[PDB]
Amino acid sequence: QPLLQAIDLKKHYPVKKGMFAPERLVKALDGVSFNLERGKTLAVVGESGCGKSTLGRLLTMIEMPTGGELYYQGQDLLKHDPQAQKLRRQKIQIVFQNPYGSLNPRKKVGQILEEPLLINTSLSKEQRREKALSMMAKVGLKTEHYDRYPHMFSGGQRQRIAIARGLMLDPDVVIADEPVSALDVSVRAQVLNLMMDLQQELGLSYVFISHDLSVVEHIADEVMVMYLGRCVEKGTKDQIFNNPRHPYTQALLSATPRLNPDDRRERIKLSGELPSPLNPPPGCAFNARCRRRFGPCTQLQPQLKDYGGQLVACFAVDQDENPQR
Amino acid sequence: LLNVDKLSVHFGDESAPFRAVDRISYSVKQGEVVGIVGESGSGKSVSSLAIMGLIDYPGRVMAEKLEFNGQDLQRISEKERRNLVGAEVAMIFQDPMTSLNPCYTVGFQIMEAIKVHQGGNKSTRRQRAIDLLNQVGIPDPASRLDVYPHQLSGGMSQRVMIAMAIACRPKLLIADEPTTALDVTIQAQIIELLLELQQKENMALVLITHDLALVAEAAHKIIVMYAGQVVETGDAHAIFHAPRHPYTQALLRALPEFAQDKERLASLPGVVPGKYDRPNGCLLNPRCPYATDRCRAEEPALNMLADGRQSKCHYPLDDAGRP
Amino acid sequence: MTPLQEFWHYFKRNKGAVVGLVYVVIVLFIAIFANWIAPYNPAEQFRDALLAPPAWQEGGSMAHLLGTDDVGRDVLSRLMYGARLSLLVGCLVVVLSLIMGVILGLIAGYFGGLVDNIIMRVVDIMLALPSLLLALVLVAIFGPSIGNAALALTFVALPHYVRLTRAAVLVEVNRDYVTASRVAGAGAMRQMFINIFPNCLAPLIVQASLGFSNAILDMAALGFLGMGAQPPTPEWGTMLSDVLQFAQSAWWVVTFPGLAILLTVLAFNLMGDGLRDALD
Amino acid sequence: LQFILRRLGLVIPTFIGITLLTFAFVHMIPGMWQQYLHYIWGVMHGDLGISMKSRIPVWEEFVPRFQATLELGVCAMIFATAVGIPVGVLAAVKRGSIFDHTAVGLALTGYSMPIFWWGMMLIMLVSVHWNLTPVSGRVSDMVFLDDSNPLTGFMLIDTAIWGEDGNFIDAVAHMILPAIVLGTIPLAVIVRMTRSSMLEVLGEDYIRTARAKGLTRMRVIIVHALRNAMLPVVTVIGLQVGTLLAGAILTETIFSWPGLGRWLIDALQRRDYPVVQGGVLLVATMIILVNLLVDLLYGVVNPRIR
Ligand code: SF4
Ligand code: SF4
Repeated sequence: QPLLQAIDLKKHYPVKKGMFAPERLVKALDGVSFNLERGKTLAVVGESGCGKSTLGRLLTMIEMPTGGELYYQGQDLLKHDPQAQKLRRQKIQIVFQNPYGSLNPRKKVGQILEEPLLINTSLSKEQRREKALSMMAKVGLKTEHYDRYPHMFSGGQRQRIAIARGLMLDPDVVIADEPVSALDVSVRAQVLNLMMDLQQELGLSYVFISHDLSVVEHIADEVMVMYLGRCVEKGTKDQIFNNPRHPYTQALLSATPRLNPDDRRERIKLSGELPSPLNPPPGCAFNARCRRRFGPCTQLQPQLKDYGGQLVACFAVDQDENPQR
Repeated sequence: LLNVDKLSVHFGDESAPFRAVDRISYSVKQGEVVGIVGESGSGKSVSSLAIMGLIDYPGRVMAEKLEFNGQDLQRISEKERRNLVGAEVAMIFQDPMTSLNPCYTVGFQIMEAIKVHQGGNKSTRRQRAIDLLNQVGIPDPASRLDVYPHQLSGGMSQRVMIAMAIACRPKLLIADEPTTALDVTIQAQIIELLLELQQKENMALVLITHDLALVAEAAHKIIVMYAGQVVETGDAHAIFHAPRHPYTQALLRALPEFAQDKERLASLPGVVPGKYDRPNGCLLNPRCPYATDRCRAEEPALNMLADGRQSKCHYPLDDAGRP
Repeated sequence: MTPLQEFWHYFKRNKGAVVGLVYVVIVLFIAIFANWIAPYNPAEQFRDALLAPPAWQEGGSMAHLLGTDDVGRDVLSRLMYGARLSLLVGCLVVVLSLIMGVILGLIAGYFGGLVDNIIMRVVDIMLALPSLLLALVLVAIFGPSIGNAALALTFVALPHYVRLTRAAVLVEVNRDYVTASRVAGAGAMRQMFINIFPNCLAPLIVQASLGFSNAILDMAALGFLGMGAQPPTPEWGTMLSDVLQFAQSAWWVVTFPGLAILLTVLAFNLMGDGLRDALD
Repeated sequence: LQFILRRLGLVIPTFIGITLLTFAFVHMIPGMWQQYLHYIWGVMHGDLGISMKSRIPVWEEFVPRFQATLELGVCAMIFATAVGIPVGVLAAVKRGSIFDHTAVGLALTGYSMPIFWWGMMLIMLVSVHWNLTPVSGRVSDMVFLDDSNPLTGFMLIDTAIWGEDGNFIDAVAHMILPAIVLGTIPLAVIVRMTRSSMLEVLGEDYIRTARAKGLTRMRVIIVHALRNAMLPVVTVIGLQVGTLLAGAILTETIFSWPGLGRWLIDALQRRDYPVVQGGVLLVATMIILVNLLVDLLYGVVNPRIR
């Protein structure tokens, strides 16, 4: 049984142009699905507007979905029931993008780490203190930091406090919303190391939301590529990074810089900017930019299909596999 | 073209300055691409803002030599500095959204940049603006002139920035972290645009970035900065195959690219020195893996090596990565 | 430095703030100890020295240092008891309106929806008139007295703090840490008063000083127009209500009460300048 | 344009509310569903009531006094604006200078100044002791105008178009002190908001881009910075023209001016409730209309609103 499972998750925001016109749907996420396993990292990659930061908000119950199902260990996680409200907060936890805006400026670090225990658990004062000091030692902060305010810590130490806050309720899934993006090269390394260590020690699973494919390559076990709210390619780390088959992934990998001169085996160019979610293209979302455009691609929307373990949402790969078409 | 010697930029009280740039020295040849790289405290951008004259009174600029196109910048009449800035040197800034004035149409902002340095004819200037927006790859150059900055995407806004910089046929261009606010497939287009303009106009280009992989493609010469000082300089192929300084070695071993699957990354222990904790001797001395007694007693010179590179270390690293 | 220490440290940076603080302290001292320090009772009449000049003018005497009013009543005694009422009504108006304005503002800002709309609509009704005209209409309806003036000034001061508290809370509720505590399961009362409000403090501790400055000017305004305080009582605005014919004969009666208003309000606007400076 | 429909959608609820509140102040406090519609039916026909202190309809007493208040408020705002904005720009460009300090200091003084007392001191210094200016009224007791001409009721226009040579000079003479005392507060405020907004805008990245093009310092300030710093200044201006009625109630009684403020406070002291009931509705309507026009102008000057 999968640890965490999502079937057809979607979110449509209704938007109004003005009093004079109809409402329309911004389809920010449109039918993603996955099976996160125990002690594994799932990487969600894509450029800004692809829906990755909505998937983080759905899975952490910051916002409710408009369809599909989210299961933890065979139990439904989208019911309103108070017994599911306990399971939600205890098992699934969040690490945010911005270290400067995700710790409360006026609360001491001890306060910030104890607040989750005080709200959900029954622990005593002394107990809560004990557990906060133990978590700081595990994450790499000294005992003397307990009574500091967040405005007297470096950006790396702020993501350390934010990770320590997530771990308090002993989570199974930690969802990391661009966690290393604001940090500089030595601090990224440090943080990454810490994360790996915690994974190896506590048996967490990560949902890694990022656009730094360099990092992804290093961290990820399973990778999912998104474009305009749909999954376009899914597979193993090795698979995608060594043998990419969706035209968008080929364009995205070859657009990342690589320090070693041998890595960039071909250079591919898109020659146009991103479609607005407010006015989606008629057919495949990448039809405006695609190197391989072909008759079906304006008329219909591709669907994920198995092509040797890899999942690819592309009619041209389908034809490469299926010549009869 | 640009010749910098002993440039220093101090902020705050003269009893105890924040040495944001400290005795740096380098030069940019005509038609060269130079990368400046370093982590967040490094002072990389302050060195370029000081050439333009964008440093305000809390900061103080001093240099032994700051020659540009054979013209000294230290003692230049303001009029001449105006003449220079925007017509022989130009700059692209970090945030593409706030860098354009929100209250004027982009045609006004390009046609203004042309007016101060070239002819004033309204028709002529509109024609030059349509030519510039073709040259930076705007989809429909004629209709875009009547559009306000908040209607442009991040990528479109930075093309308009390059159109203002390139307007008067500049000779040096500085890109201060241009693409760091932008998506990967937009970054690849803006860097190819800068390198295409660089090759077509034969102009010099300075890239400021934290991303070592981006200058590894773009640059001919790379300068590395730590704590407001230059620490390694060399040709962009060799500087990342045999690093001559402990900081560039450490900064590379912290990159995922130089690591196997799921293996731990290296890092140096401790934070960058601020205004309060400047060590005596070498600034990397609290952090450096190879430190010895001399590194505390004496500041290392910017030594020049037999292969033509430069390293600010008493013991520059061998071809195998050891002192 | 600790946040308090850092606050004070920055505060000291401003000399004007310091001086203002000093003057505030002084007037407070005066107010508290009026009874003891005043040379005469503020109702008493020396009918032997009607409109006597200040002690340094050629006609004056050292008995009545700032001279006398029309009925032979002593200006320095009246000013010091007037400091008492001016700070008293200032404290009452600021404390009651800031308590209610914070609560109604937190409720309007955090819950959104119909509760936001209905609170902000009734605020925009009572800001349709200028504040002093609404205070005058209320004091006219319920009768002029010192207590009725203070309770009119709380009602017209209230909408400014509701509006600013809402503006602080809407800049707050879209921050990530308010969302993090909601993911952790914090209830509405905890989010407002234990997570949001400590950050909303800063914007509002400057409005306390603007509140004193406006409340003293509004008391002086009501008093000058013959509303609120009544003629026997020592209050700085009412002392100026019937004085204009003395502009030829007695400069002290017209100058000193207004000088004292000016000084005190200046001092509190100096607090606002300093506190705003010291919180960034 | 959707923005003016949006602003009217907030105006209508507030207008409704002030008609219900002003009905409640007429039905109660004398001397129900069916009666509100009736009262409104009176307001729209102009039957605002007959005053108690003399039996003249409230609308016939209002119009000549609204004119006498508008002229004084326009002079106070011209003075404020004219003097204010230049000072505030200058102060911010010269940050830390003697001038800078002076500006701020004075600004504070004015903003903290009891406006009624300041009128008495200006009367005492300028009019009583030094005898440079007249002590009271709109125009001198020896001036009258021939009622056969189509007089506007704006005395500073009427005496420019008609009457003896010297009458215009005398009209201004009476205007200067009321305008300077009334305009003090507005002046102070403006100066502070202009200096503040300018020091925010002179720190923005688009001013760094302006300097990086080689523009002259005066052109960076006037074309690039001031154009954006005026957006807050338009909003504050809209608040000032609301507070001019509270300023007028306090200054207008000292100078014995024939305006609206003296009429309202006399009615409040005398318990002439029909004048207060009519006056509150018209003053609230005026402040709503002026807020709506300043909001509409803010929409034209801020291109984020188009
Ligand atoms: S479905 Fe067609 S347009 Fe879309 S990626 Fe595949 S080939 Fe390109
Ligand atoms: S000089 Fe010494 S401390 Fe500095 S980098 Fe070299 S070995 Fe390290």
